[PDB]
Amino acid sequence: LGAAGSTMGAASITLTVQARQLLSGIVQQQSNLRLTVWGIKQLQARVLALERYLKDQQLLGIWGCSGKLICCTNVLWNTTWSNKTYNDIWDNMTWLQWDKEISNYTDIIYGLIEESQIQQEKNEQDLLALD
Amino acid sequence: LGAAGSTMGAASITLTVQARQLLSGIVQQQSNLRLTVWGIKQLQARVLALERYLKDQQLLGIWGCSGKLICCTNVLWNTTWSNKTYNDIWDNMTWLQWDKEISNYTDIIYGLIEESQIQQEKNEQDLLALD
Amino acid sequence: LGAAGSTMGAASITLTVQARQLLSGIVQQQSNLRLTVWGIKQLQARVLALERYLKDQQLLGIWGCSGKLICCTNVLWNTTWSNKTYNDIWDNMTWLQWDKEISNYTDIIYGLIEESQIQQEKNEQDLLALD
Amino acid sequence: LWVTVYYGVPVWKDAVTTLFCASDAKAYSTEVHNVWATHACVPTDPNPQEMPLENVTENFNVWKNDMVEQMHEDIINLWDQSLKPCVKLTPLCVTLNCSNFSGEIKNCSFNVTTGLKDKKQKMDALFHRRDVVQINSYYMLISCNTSTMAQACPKITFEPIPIHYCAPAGFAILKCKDKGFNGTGSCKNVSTVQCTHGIKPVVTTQLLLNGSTAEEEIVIRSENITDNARTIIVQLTKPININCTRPGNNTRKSVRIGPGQTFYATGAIIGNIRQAHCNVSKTEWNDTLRQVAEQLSKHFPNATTITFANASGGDLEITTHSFNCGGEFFYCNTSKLFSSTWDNSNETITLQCKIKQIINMWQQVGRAMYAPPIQGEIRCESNITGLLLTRDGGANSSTNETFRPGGGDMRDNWRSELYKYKVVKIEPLGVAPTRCKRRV
Amino acid sequence: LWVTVYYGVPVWKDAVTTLFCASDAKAYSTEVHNVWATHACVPTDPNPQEMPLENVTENFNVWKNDMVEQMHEDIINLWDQSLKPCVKLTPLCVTLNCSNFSGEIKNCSFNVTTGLKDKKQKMDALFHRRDVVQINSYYMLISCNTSTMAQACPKITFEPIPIHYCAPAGFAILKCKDKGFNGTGSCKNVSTVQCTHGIKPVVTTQLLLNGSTAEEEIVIRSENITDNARTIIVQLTKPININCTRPGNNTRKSVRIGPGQTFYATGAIIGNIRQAHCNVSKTEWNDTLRQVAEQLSKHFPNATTITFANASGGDLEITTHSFNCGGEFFYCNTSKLFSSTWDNSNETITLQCKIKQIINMWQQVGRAMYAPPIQGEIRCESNITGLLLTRDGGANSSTNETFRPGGGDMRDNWRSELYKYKVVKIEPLGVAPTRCKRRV
Ligand SMILES: *[C@@H]1O[C@H](CO)[C@@H](O[C@@H]2O[C@H](CO)[C@@H](O[C@@H]3O[C@H](CO[C@H]4O[C@H](CO[C@H]5O[C@H](CO)[C@@H](O)[C@H](O)[C@@H]5O)[C@@H](O)[C@H](O)[C@@H]4O)[C@@H](O)[C@H](O[C@H]4O[C@H](CO)[C@@H](O)[C@H](O)[C@@H]4O)[C@@H]3O)[C@H](O)[C@H]2NC(C)=O)[C@H](O)[C@H]1NC(C)=O
Ligand SMILES: *[C@@H]1O[C@H](CO)[C@@H](O[C@@H]2O[C@H](CO)[C@@H](O[C@@H]3O[C@H](CO[C@H]4O[C@H](CO[C@H]5O[C@H](CO)[C@@H](O)[C@H](O)[C@@H]5O)[C@@H](O)[C@H](O)[C@@H]4O)[C@@H](O)[C@H](O[C@H]4O[C@H](CO)[C@@H](O)[C@H](O)[C@@H]4O)[C@@H]3O)[C@H](O)[C@H]2NC(C)=O)[C@H](O)[C@H]1NC(C)=O
Ligand SMILES: *[C@@H]1O[C@H](CO)[C@@H](O)[C@H](O)[C@H]1NC(C)=O
Ligand SMILES: *[C@@H]1O[C@H](CO)[C@@H](O)[C@H](O)[C@H]1NC(C)=O
Ligand SMILES: *[C@@H]1O[C@H](CO)[C@@H](O)[C@H](O)[C@H]1NC(C)=O
Ligand SMILES: *[C@@H]1O[C@H](CO)[C@@H](O)[C@H](O)[C@H]1NC(C)=O
Ligand SMILES: *[C@@H]1O[C@H](CO)[C@@H](O)[C@H](O)[C@H]1NC(C)=O
Ligand SMILES: *[C@@H]1O[C@H](CO)[C@@H](O)[C@H](O)[C@H]1NC(C)=O
Ligand SMILES: *[C@@H]1O[C@H](CO)[C@@H](O)[C@H](O)[C@H]1NC(C)=O
Ligand SMILES: *[C@@H]1O[C@H](CO)[C@@H](O)[C@H](O)[C@H]1NC(C)=O
Ligand SMILES: *[C@@H]1O[C@H](CO)[C@@H](O)[C@H](O)[C@H]1NC(C)=O
Ligand SMILES: *[C@@H]1O[C@H](CO)[C@@H](O)[C@H](O)[C@H]1NC(C)=O
Ligand SMILES: *[C@@H]1O[C@H](CO)[C@@H](O)[C@H](O)[C@H]1NC(C)=O
Ligand SMILES: *[C@@H]1O[C@H](CO)[C@@H](O)[C@H](O)[C@H]1NC(C)=O
Ligand SMILES: *[C@@H]1O[C@H](CO)[C@@H](O)[C@H](O)[C@H]1NC(C)=O
Ligand SMILES: *[C@@H]1O[C@H](CO)[C@@H](O)[C@H](O)[C@H]1NC(C)=O
Ligand SMILES: *[C@@H]1O[C@H](CO)[C@@H](O)[C@H](O)[C@H]1NC(C)=O
Ligand SMILES: *[C@@H]1O[C@H](CO)[C@@H](O)[C@H](O)[C@H]1NC(C)=O
Ligand SMILES: *[C@@H]1O[C@H](CO)[C@@H](O)[C@H](O)[C@H]1NC(C)=O
Ligand SMILES: *[C@@H]1O[C@H](CO)[C@@H](O)[C@H](O)[C@H]1NC(C)=O
Ligand SMILES: *[C@@H]1O[C@H](CO)[C@@H](O)[C@H](O)[C@H]1NC(C)=O
Ligand SMILES: *[C@@H]1O[C@H](CO)[C@@H](O)[C@H](O)[C@H]1NC(C)=O
Ligand SMILES: *[C@@H]1O[C@H](CO)[C@@H](O)[C@H](O)[C@H]1NC(C)=O
Ligand SMILES: *[C@@H]1O[C@H](CO)[C@@H](O)[C@H](O)[C@H]1NC(C)=O
Ligand SMILES: *[C@@H]1O[C@H](CO)[C@@H](O)[C@H](O)[C@H]1NC(C)=O
Ligand SMILES: *[C@@H]1O[C@H](CO)[C@@H](O)[C@H](O)[C@H]1NC(C)=O
Ligand SMILES: *[C@@H]1O[C@H](CO)[C@@H](O)[C@H](O)[C@H]1NC(C)=O
Ligand SMILES: *[C@@H]1O[C@H](CO)[C@@H](O)[C@H](O)[C@H]1NC(C)=O
Ligand SMILES: *[C@@H]1O[C@H](CO)[C@@H](O)[C@H](O)[C@H]1NC(C)=O
Ligand SMILES: *[C@@H]1O[C@H](CO)[C@@H](O)[C@H](O)[C@H]1NC(C)=O
Ligand SMILES: *[C@@H]1O[C@H](CO)[C@@H](O)[C@H](O)[C@H]1NC(C)=O
Ligand SMILES: *[C@@H]1O[C@H](CO)[C@@H](O)[C@H](O)[C@H]1NC(C)=O
Ligand SMILES: *[C@@H]1O[C@H](CO)[C@@H](O)[C@H](O)[C@H]1NC(C)=O
Ligand SMILES: *[C@@H]1O[C@H](CO)[C@@H](O)[C@H](O)[C@H]1NC(C)=O
Ligand SMILES: *[C@@H]1O[C@H](CO)[C@@H](O)[C@H](O)[C@H]1NC(C)=O
Ligand SMILES: *[C@@H]1O[C@H](CO)[C@@H](O)[C@H](O)[C@H]1NC(C)=O
Ligand SMILES: *[C@@H]1O[C@H](CO)[C@@H](O)[C@H](O)[C@H]1NC(C)=O
Repeated sequence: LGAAGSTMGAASITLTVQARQLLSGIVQQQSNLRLTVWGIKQLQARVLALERYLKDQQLLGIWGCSGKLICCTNVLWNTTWSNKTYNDIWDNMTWLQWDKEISNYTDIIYGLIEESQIQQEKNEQDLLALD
Repeated sequence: LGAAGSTMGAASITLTVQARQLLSGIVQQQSNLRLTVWGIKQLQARVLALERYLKDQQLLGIWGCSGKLICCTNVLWNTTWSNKTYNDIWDNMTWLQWDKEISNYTDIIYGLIEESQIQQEKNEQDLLALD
Repeated sequence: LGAAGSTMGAASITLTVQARQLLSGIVQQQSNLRLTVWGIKQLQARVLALERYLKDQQLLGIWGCSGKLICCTNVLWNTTWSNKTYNDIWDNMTWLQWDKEISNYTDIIYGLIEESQIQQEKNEQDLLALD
Repeated sequence: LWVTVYYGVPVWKDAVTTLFCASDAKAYSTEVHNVWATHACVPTDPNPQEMPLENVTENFNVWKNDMVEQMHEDIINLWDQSLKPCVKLTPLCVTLNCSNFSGEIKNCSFNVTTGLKDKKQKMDALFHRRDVVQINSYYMLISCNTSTMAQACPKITFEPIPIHYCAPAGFAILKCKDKGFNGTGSCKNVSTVQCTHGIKPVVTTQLLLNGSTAEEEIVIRSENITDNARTIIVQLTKPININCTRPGNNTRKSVRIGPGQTFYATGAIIGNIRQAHCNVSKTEWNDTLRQVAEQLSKHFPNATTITFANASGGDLEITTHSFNCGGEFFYCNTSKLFSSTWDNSNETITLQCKIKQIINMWQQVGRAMYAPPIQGEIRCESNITGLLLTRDGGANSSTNETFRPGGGDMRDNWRSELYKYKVVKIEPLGVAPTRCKRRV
Repeated sequence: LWVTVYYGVPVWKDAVTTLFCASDAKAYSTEVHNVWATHACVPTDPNPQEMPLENVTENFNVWKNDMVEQMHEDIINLWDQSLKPCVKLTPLCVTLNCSNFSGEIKNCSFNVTTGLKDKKQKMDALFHRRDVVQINSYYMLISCNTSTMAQACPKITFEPIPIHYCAPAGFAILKCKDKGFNGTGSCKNVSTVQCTHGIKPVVTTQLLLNGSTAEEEIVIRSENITDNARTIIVQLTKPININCTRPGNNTRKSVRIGPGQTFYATGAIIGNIRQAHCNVSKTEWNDTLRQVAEQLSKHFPNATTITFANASGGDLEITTHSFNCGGEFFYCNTSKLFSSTWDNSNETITLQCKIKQIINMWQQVGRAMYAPPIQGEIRCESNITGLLLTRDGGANSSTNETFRPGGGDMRDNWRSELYKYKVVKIEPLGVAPTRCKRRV
């Protein structure tokens, strides 16, 4: 999380860092080697840390971005999702204040992402190779 | 599950739909924010929903189909696994009655799938690049 | 685990075998269909079997080897990590006695693996396509 | 203009999850099973990785941090897990024909049950005046008509142990390293950690013992200063050395109201009949109190007056200093500390302390715990770090200002260690437009 | 020279995880709820896949295998889960005006409580001499001044059931198939399994019943032979046929010390007044003992002497053979078995056995269990497979050698079934240099 205050272009240089401390909680406690409050608290926390990871990898999967941390898509960026340029976004703003500016339309984009491409592109792709 | 009653060709156009409601149970209950019956029931159910997902992705992995939802293989379709054509299967039958017709030989096919290719193709592939 | 005593070249021909009995514990017990000692013991064991799997796939992901069981990298093998040849390693030694010989430097290699390539190669790769 | 996915963006939101324990594993093969560490607490990390965060402007909130409630819930739960299996003091509410001991303490005589049921036990014991009340005169334990009394096992200790509350992956603990940090609001220096530092569950009222130490100036934190109903909590920068001693050389006697139900009481003590007390260096106390008056004048007019008075009314925990000391519960007359007057411009003081064996803390009607006696003279020492003050309220404004000690809630003690902590959940899904596009 | 990753390499390390149960599901719709199987144990695999491992040289350690401790913990836990909800025998420690029965067994008279509280119950019962002690003379149950007595439910059985302890994925159970296998050290023939075989939790002292059978020669296993403090455990290769019978046709009487608290005692028995006993074929015993003397001479000089004597001192479990038999606990006089002398070169024997209803096994001060009576004459048979011997220690070396039966710990019984097992964790991350390299 070192680049949490850097520009989006600068921050985009350490995505492995955010990737590490999101899935592995088993180095810190693979077991701790029983109805105590601590046992239930620990177990529910360990499940949640991988439960959240599997939701995001699930979204990347159904969007055809399973293998990659950075994937480009075909959906257009509608300018109503704020008018800016490449440099005004990637070299002067941080991902925090960016996520706040685009948090309004994240749902609409997700709906287009799953339908417009990976479901039209793939369905036409299945009908093309399945011929 | 909208295309559950459509033809296999028609149904094959919405595999993301079956993919979504199989892995993410954490939108419905990432936590619910303690020995009650409901706590144990919830936790065991949440684990099972990702436990089943990891079994199927595991099979696709050891079959060399990890990244894709649709993969083609090298194993021949033995005609004893029922005699039909492409159109009699994909444009007139649903996946339900199809899975019932082929449920008899799913095990044999899985054994050939893991051995015949992804273990002969990959082992010869390791001996070819490792030279 | 059939090739556990074979040479590394011979053993490298059955990685699916070690891959199978590492992730799926849900065929043996998807549920067992409640505060007994056996319920907690079972649940913690089932979580741990997929918890360990997700740690290793996590490391392969942040090293850019997500989709593959065998991946080649760019980091040099420093000869201080023992001096041997291809044949003295792959056709006369087993993975067990090999892992014992290299267990000393596994940490250093992991640090170089995540930084030297997948973080320099990918960051320069992001700056090249993001241009 | 094309949407692009970036998994693992440094973006988070405000939420709360199921935290858990983390304490260094001490074998303690001779004496184990303290309530907080239990049979197993998760071990800590050998190297506490503390990563600073630059250009991070975030508002902390201690008075609304739900971690304080979750800790307060886990404490009461951990206590209840240690009171159920031990002896249920129901074969003890008998008529106590007490005689004045050779006045607090009473020498009583009563009839109990032996290992047999029909065979009764004619025995004696010794308790404090706040343990029984009359109905010579006949006495009965105070909690016999309210809450179920149950003796705690003599093996489980009550000594506080540091707890490092953590958070799983996907969640993070933000630490504000601001020295001059008002309790809430923005913090210029925010850092992130996976676990907190050593926090002792110091079950105490008014005087906070063995707590955290502020930096530079004595920090003053209150949810609302102009509201007298809100309890003001302070955090000192210089730890004092307070000493409480029970100079009574008590003895433990073991009766058998079984089967299996063993009861340890107080027998004929040795040494001297010396009541409980504590010591406070008058010089350092007066020196520390003057710094308090110099810090209280920052929320009041420049030329004013600060008046200190003892406790008004309420229970003996609200009026006297409640705390633990080697197993016994001490309650001290803090009237000699709070009786001064301060304008704009080498001996020690002692406080009369009382000991109670039947505790009813948190005011849970229905359940009760008995403190087993402790052998030998007890001597405890601590560092007082915080205080729970309270205004008087309705009066002519800016005339005089009076401050009295309070203790309306026990959660205020957990606020003294969680003022610079905050749990946030990581949102790694990032969407940003780039000139890049996918294939066909 | 380039580093390469190989996920899934046959590499493992020594560790331990949370094992669990595995037992075949028997409906038992008429009588269910034995303590070990509980309401649910995980089912087994229909085909036990046992994969052998070639060229695998690994050292096993039974005396340091933590699986024995984890089993011993789960056993005591499973027992406690079956003793809490049943009747707490506290309305039973009354004065017992006992008369000598028409001497062990006593015909007692006492006053209890009925369904009402003020209405008391004038009733009788029958127990053994080791159940009550005096204070005619008046008696009291022995454990009424020590541990809380609590009757077990008459529905939960105590018959052992085979348990197949497993290990989750990422962990494996290694089985050493060496016939002539010393307890610890390297093993030429190592195999891997996911679960163990049928292991009965045979709660017994000295004589091991219904245990595993060694191969070829009778295996001798001891942590240290020259240390008399270490208990030596043996594993036979030929199972014997031992028969224990309680020829007393007892009857069960149901009193009501309720509400809900029902108590089943022993009434006027039928048949004959015949004490408990066991049978041992003197020919096979003498034949088996001779093979023991021929195996003991492998850890001693060639021309020596082996002396057998009865138990020295200790509790009645250390001196007599403790074991279960249809619900009742039997304790036999094993003095007639251990009284022989052996140099270098068709009837049956009987042993006087006693029955105890109030058990205090594992020496847990505070808790106790009562064995409910069993109707009809009891007859049990088993195969003795192991023995817990003990030297006398300090004496002139290599003169004579004396061996006495011991039973200092119950974990020694679990060692008899876990001597060829070992848990290891799989490390699938492999790094090896190849001439291969990635792209740019
Ligand atoms: C704020 O913080 C301060 C400081 O942290 C707290 O002060 C603590 O108070 C508690 C009581 O509330 C004390 O606990 C007691 O400690 C005694 C001393 O413990 C040590 O010594 C014991 C005896 O050993 C002595 O002899 C040997 C050999 O001659 C010497 O080397 C050694 O130094 C001693 O002089 C040891 O047995 C023990 O393990 C420690 O090493 C104990 O006497 C006492 O009980 C003992 O006996 C019990 C009966 O068997 C047993 O159950 C205990 O485990 C223990 O053995 C008790 O533990 C702390 O010692 C004291 N200091 C610290 C650093 O914790 C203060 O209480 C706190 N404020 C509040 C409100 O909590
Ligand atoms: C070492 O191993 C040996 C062998 O494994 C152990 O020997 C076992 O000892 C235990 C006692 O400790 C015995 O348990 C008892 O079994 C009795 C027999 O069980 C069967 O028969 C019952 C009656 O059926 C009879 O009649 C029918 C019809 O005529 C016949 O077909 C049948 O063969 C019988 O002749 C059945 O009810 C029962 O289900 C079995 O089929 C039982 O009589 C006894 O209790 C019965 O009644 C109870 C009261 O309702 C009930 O709760 C029980 O469930 C049961 O029904 C009790 O169970 C074992 O039988 C005996 N053998 C085996 C193979 O286990 C030895 O104990 C062990 N050593 C140690 C130290 O444990
Ligand atoms: C914080 O901002 C300053 C200037 O605004 C910049 O120099 C510095 O690199 C920033 N820190 C981070 C971590 O981005
Ligand atoms: C960067 O952001 C600030 C604040 O929005 C703005 O004032 C400034 O003009 C921006 N500069 C560039 C080069 O985009
Ligand atoms: C978010 O969008 C909604 C409608 O899409 C609009 O009403 C709302 O004002 C927007 N919020 C902001 C902060 O722009
Ligand atoms: C159901 O069948 C009818 C005709 O057989 C068809 O028109 C319709 O599309 C089918 N529905 C689905 C969901 O496939
Ligand atoms: C489709 O299925 C039905 C039922 O099996 C069959 O009668 C029909 O002939 C099929 N039609 C085609 C075109 O395959
Ligand atoms: C399934 O296959 C088995 C043998 O492979 C055969 O005996 C059985 O009849 C088949 N079932 C059906 C419904 O065809
Ligand atoms: C064991 O070693 C022998 C010779 O050393 C070899 O022939 C055999 O294949 C090896 N077994 C395995 C499983 O590698
Ligand atoms: C294989 O290993 C053995 C033991 O290290 C060694 O003696 C032998 O020379 C090696 N042979 C080859 C061909 O590498
Ligand atoms: C492992 O490496 C360390 C330093 O890197 C060295 O001190 C140690 O001796 C090495 N161990 C072996 C077995 O070579
Ligand atoms: C209580 O004690 C007093 C003083 O010994 C005695 O006179 C009186 O009889 C006692 N009463 C009872 C009920 O024991
Ligand atoms: C206890 O009981 C006896 C007789 O039952 C009586 O003499 C004695 O005074 C009682 N003790 C008390 C303290 O009441
Ligand atoms: C119990 O008795 C005391 C003194 O007799 C009294 O103060 C208290 O109120 C009583 N408890 C209740 C619940 O009334
Ligand atoms: C934050 O830290 C810097 C140096 O580490 C210091 O100069 C600054 O005063 C700190 N901020 C506050 C509010 O104390
Ligand atoms: C502390 O002071 C800051 C600024 O002076 C203010 O924003 C904040 O609300 C204050 N906190 C409290 C609890 O009064
Ligand atoms: C504190 O409470 C008083 C009422 O007694 C109110 O007037 C004042 O606004 C409150 N302060 C804050 C910061 O809300
Ligand atoms: C207290 O009362 C008991 C009653 O028998 C008596 O023996 C004892 O001497 C009295 N005093 C003390 C200090 O125990
Ligand atoms: C408390 O006791 C310690 C140890 O004797 C001493 O150093 C300290 O000055 C004492 N403080 C007071 C206030 O008595
Ligand atoms: C002690 O208190 C008095 C009264 O306010 C004050 O004048 C004096 O300076 C104080 N001395 C110290 C050492 O604090
Ligand atoms: C507080 O002090 C006053 C006199 O200074 C006294 O009357 C009152 O009882 C004291 N209160 C307590 C709780 O000691
Ligand atoms: C506390 O002390 C003050 C003065 O030292 C005294 O007036 C008051 O009565 C005391 N309180 C108690 C409960 O002893
Ligand atoms: C308490 O009394 C015992 C017995 O006389 C003595 O050994 C011990 O030193 C005494 N302890 C204190 C603190 O007076
Ligand atoms: C109290 O403070 C002193 C000096 O600041 C320190 O040495 C001691 O460890 C502190 N005690 C506790 C319990 O923190
Ligand atoms: C005990 O039994 C004997 C023999 O019947 C009788 O004489 C005696 O009175 C009895 N005692 C009691 C207390 O019941
Ligand atoms: C039971 O009580 C009655 C009267 O209460 C008495 O006569 C009888 O002897 C008692 N029984 C025993 C065994 O003591
Ligand atoms: C209970 O009584 C028996 C016999 O009276 C005695 O042997 C035993 O030691 C007593 N229990 C305890 C804990 O002293
Ligand atoms: C291992 O097995 C082989 C054949 O399966 C046998 O020849 C050999 O003696 C066995 N090893 C031992 C130590 O018994
Ligand atoms: C068993 O014998 C082997 C070799 O004779 C030895 O290595 C091992 O330590 C022995 N085990 C014990 C428990 O003595
Ligand atoms: C067994 O204990 C004796 C001491 O009685 C010691 O001399 C011997 O070395 C021990 N044996 C082993 C194998 O450690
Ligand atoms: C035992 O004592 C009871 C007491 O009433 C009597 O009825 C019975 O006959 C005696 N004998 C037997 C064998 O129960
Ligand atoms: C035990 O009983 C069985 C069944 O009658 C019999 O076969 C066996 O010989 C007996 N053994 C002994 C030692 O009595
Ligand atoms: C019985 O024991 C005697 C005494 O050692 C021995 O001479 C004889 O051979 C034994 N017989 C059998 C059948 O074991
Ligand atoms: C052991 O035997 C001797 C005589 O052979 C006897 O005196 C002693 O009581 C016996 N011990 C036991 C526990 O039976
Ligand atoms: C056991 O038997 C021996 C001889 O058969 C005898 O000397 C001893 O007293 C008996 N022990 C008991 C407890 O009956
Ligand atoms: C026990 O007694 C009953 C009643 O007479 C009889 O039916 C049964 O057969 C007897 N059983 C034995 C083993 O003597
Ligand atoms: C005892 O051994 C015999 C023959 O070896 C066998 O038939 C029987 O099943 C065994 N009994 C048990 C309980 O294992």
